[PDB]
Amino acid sequence: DLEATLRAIVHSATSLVDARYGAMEVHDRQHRVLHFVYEGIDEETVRRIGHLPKGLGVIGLLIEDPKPLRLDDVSAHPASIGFPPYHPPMRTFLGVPVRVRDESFGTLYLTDKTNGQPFSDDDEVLVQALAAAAGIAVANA
Amino acid sequence: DPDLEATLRAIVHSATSLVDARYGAMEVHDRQHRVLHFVYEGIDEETVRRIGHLPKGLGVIGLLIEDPKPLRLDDVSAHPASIGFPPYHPPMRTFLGVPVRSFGTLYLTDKTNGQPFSDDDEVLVQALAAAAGIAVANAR
Ligand code: HEM
Ligand code: HEM
Repeated sequence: DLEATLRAIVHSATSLVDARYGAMEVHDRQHRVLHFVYEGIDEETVRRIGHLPKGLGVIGLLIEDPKPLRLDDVSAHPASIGFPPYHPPMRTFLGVPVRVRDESFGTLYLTDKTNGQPFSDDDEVLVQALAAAAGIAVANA
Repeated sequence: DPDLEATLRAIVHSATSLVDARYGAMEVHDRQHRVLHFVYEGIDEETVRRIGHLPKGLGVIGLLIEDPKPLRLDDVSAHPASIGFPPYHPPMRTFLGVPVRSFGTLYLTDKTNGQPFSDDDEVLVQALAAAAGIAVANAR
């Protein structure tokens, strides 16, 4: 039920900022993954990847210190861990925390803006707003 | 609900800045149409004090509440449902309003280039309103 809500927010973000891929992870205070929702990857590829993210690399960075982050090439970030086998290669990156004041619960993130360009300042503002709505949904589950 | 309040203010702020509106507001109501939340941007405290009473959601805003559908207007005061601005309320012309869904209305006025709001503006603002709907629906 919560996941369907989170899935709508991802869908809205992905569509509005013209991203090829979008996802949201929600974690407990031990930073164990509770929910993982996404758009842009089909089921056969998901099976081939074979395991859910644990929130490492750049996502781990966002989980460690929740702050908006935009990168031209996520794989060049020093915190990058690299993609697992069969995971689509992704380059441009936009990530923002899913939170309320007292607490950060997760990360909403988008990759590979379909115009081949980096995500914009407006993209970031837009996704922060949708993330805030998601934060309310999570804090109230 | 501080958290909800903060989210609705961020959503109004994002809508207002993203479509370059001079003014932005959101009203939230129950099914009896009493005002639960009213959030706004672009008017200073001194002017708010002069206006005095909060909107009851009448005129064109009332229309959006009764029949929830996006509405873009070149001149809000020329709409036949228009009730007019109260004393000391800034006059406003161009208008973009969309239902928050329906729990309310997100609306913007006076795009700063003087032009009507665009199709893209409407799409952007309806998405933000949908987000506000989620925030409200998952409140308190
Ligand atoms: C569809 C939207 C998706 C996006 C935008 C996305 C994005 C990313 C990013 C940015 C990284 C970090 C790369 C780095 O730090 O070098 C990553 C890693 C990873 N991804 Fe995805 N991914 C998506 C889908 C998926 C899916 C569907 C799965 C599995 C079911 C998955 C599993 C993983 C795993 C296992 C890692 C390794 C790090 C970790 O375990 O957290 N991803 N992804
Ligand atoms: C800052 C963003 C604001 C916007 C975009 C906005 C927009 C509008 C518009 C377009 C109308 C005319 C409706 C019609 O003629 O049918 C209206 C009416 C009205 N406004 Fe505002 N307004 C804003 C702020 C405020 C504030 C701060 C107050 C009071 C403190 C206020 C109080 C009222 C009242 C009392 C009415 C008469 C109708 C009603 O009660 O709903 N407005 N508003």
